[PDB]
Amino acid sequence: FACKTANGTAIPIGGGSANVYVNLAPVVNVGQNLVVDLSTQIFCHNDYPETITDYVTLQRGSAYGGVLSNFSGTVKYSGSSYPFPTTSETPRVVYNSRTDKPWPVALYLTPVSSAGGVAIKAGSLIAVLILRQTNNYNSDDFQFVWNIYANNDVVVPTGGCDVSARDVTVTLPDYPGSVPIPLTVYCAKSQNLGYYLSGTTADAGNSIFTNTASFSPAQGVGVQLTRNGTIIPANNTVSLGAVGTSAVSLGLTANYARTGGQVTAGNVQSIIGVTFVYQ
Amino acid sequence: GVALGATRVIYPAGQKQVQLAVTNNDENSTYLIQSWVENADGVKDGRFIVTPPLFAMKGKKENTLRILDATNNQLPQDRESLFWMNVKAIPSMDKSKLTENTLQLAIISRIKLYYRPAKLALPPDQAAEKLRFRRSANSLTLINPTPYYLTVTELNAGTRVLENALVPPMGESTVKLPSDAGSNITYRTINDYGALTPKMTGVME
Ligand SMILES: OC[C@H]1O[C@H](O)[C@@H](O)[C@@H](O)[C@@H]1O
Repeated sequence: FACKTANGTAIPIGGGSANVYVNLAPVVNVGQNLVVDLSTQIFCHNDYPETITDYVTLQRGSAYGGVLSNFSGTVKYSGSSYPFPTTSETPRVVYNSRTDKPWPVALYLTPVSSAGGVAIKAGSLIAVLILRQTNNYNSDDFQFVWNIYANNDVVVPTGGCDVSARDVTVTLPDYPGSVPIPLTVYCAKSQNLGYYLSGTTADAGNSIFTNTASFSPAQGVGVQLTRNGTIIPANNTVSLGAVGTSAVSLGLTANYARTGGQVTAGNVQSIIGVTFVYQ
Repeated sequence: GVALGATRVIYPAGQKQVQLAVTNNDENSTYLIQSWVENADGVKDGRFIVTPPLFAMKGKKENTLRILDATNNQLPQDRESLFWMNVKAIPSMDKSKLTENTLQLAIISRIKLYYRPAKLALPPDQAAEKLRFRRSANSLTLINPTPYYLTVTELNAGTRVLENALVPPMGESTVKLPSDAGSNITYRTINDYGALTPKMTGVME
């Protein structure tokens, strides 16, 4: 029983170890699968098929470098899947031919939301796979160790941030009242954010959002947003700085402002757009 | 909580279409996704079209936005052209707060979209380095001769930390030089993957 690498290298009868060099998808997104198919690069064969039956097993599977810190994954061995890094010696597959058959092993790796840019360095030890071979002939128990190196960087693009917002705020604090506006943002990967408001305005300072509502339009008012006392006029980019894993409150408050002159009873409703700009 | 799967998009000149991911976190609350692309000046020309132009995302879901090139190669072919991708999340009217004074917000994600003429020499990886300077006692002028938009971030007059800059292709930008200077100009940039390139040293031209 011996195995060889599609690249060239072999591990002879009795076991030993070899390097397996793999080119991986250059880009993988959070949520997706990075697939390292070794069945395309590692082959074995039985040396005496007619009288001996060989049993190949995935003894152990271990992760290194980026694979270890940026991914969660499974190992598909001969049709079935298991947790990778592995936790138990896999079931045994049989080899019965002098003809080089593949070793059906594939790594299915999915980047974590926290995965940087370069989740796997070019030239790094990505994994070590231990092939254990026995037989129905004697006490032969040999190990074929495969050291999997990545030939290139596998980048995981940075995603957009999440704008955690409760919902349709009831700016009910009757005409003079003002409420705080719960709105925070967090990013799986720290990055600079900025935002600006947008919508129909009712003033020359362009910062009092027009009253939009049917039920007897409480005329003369309008909604104005403030951030810790500072007024936010439409299309004025407010720089949030670096936003990371800890949510950042924009510190918004809805305020009533007067547009025209005579204020009048009725409802006051409004829709404002908040646009987060990514660097 | 609706989020885009990228903080930017590279549109390869020629591609029939590029796609972007959108995912809605809020386990319960539908949204109307309305997307569009404005040009550098902020005007909605039809250079690029997104589909579906309007659709719903109910609860935790994931869908794909596809950006279509409408610009019949009527853009400069020696450099990238700057555009802005916008994805708006439209909530729904509560028939519950109907006779109440209410305020509704519509979150929008706006990211850069570069039209990259697929036929340029200098490979993107090899662009940040080409960044030279010109530092006075108040007017440091980032200078980019390549054909890519340089998103200069973490800039420093050696010790002093400055304000980020976006340096246009074969163009330049001047960031207010504080004078708490040095010349040990330092900066990193943001690559096609919205990833920080490695810190490099300012090299005044
Ligand atoms: O291939 C069959 C047989 O070949 C050699 O004798 C050794 O590698 C054995 O361990 C193996 O069982």
